[PDB]
Amino acid sequence: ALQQLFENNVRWAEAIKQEDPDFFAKLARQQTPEYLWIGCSDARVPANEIVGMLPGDLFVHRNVANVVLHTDLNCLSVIQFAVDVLKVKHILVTGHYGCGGVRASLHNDQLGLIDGWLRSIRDLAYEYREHLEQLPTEEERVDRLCELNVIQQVANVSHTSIVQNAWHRGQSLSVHGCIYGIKDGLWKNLNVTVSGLDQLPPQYRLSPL
Ligand SMILES: [Zn+2]
Repeated sequence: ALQQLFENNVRWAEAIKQEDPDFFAKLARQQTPEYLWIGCSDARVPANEIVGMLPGDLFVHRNVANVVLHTDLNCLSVIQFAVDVLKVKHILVTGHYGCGGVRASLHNDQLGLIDGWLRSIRDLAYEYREHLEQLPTEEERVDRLCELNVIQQVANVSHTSIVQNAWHRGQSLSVHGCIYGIKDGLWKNLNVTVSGLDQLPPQYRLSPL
């Protein structure tokens, strides 16, 4: 049954209205998150819990292996709503270790539709085949590719005209790359933060409108 979920919900909401009966009412007036989370759909990586954010704090996109594609209006519309409408100050690209999307990209079984989705990670494992082939176990190749994927997705978000036009018009906006350990609960900074146009290769830079 979905009983427990409905029951959990009633208990969660009633509890919050005790420490603050205005909590939901105030928040309903306006959404003002300062962060957009782009992360994996993996059930072990819930965004809000991992960084102790409350409702209202964190705009969230989650997809298989936290992939950001320049022709995907799904993820791009979340980015654009976050950047243009909500004016978030930070995009947290969070991948994670032991990612199944990443792992499947490293191997050769067909999983169907997702095979196409994960293509860009497959391209990544090929671009870095020399590197990954000098690591021992699969677990290490997978985990390393997880990191490589995060760094790539950071670059991808930063290269969007959405983000660049934010910069051109003087909005403060940083794109961070982090990685969560499903083994230890730890959200780690990969230190690849991009916060302005000067950090983009000339070939990806777009002129202002
Ligand atoms: Zn994953």
